[PDB]
Amino acid sequence: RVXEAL
Amino acid sequence: PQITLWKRPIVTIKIGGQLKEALLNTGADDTVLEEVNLPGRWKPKLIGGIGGFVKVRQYDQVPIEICGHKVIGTVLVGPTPTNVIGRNLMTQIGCTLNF
Amino acid sequence: PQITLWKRPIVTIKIGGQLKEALLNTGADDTVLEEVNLPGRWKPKLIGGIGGFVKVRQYDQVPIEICGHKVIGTVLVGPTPTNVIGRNLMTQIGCTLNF
Repeated sequence: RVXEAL
Repeated sequence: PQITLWKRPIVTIKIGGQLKEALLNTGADDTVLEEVNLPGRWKPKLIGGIGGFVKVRQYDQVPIEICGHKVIGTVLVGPTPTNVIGRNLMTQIGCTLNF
Repeated sequence: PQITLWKRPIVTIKIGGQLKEALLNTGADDTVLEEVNLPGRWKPKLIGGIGGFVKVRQYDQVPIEICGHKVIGTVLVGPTPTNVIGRNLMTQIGCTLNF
């Protein structure tokens, strides 16, 4: 549904 | 405008009289914010992303101004690591991907 | 191509000689795929999303053909509800947001 970092 | 992707596509929004920043997220179906105070009734919902799943409040018909463009729609409020504008609102401002 | 956002912006890629599809994700700094198999050495990494963190393998300089455009960059391989192309590849294909 709701996709990012680090 | 046109926004390249060399950094995070972050825009300024106004929602419920508060000013916030949010990331234009083609990877989100829905719009999720934290630390907003929306008025009225809401329904519990769970959303998923990478890493697992989060309990949210769903508010319908919320006015939100996104880079100076006024739209209305569903806004989810819950523990996100960054505020996200989803495709539900992006289609309202006419946002497209071009390459 | 121009891609509107009424549906998820999914494209066909070829990577490691295999065909996959993947979501063009302006909300993602990095590209995350599962069940591809890349050759060679990698480095362990952790990435964070909406509901927590996951462990991924990091591969550098991986050739990837993305909607008929050949690019090379970092590709992370690990648990994800869906395959994502992040900004690190999107800038390579010259992808922008427009409204």
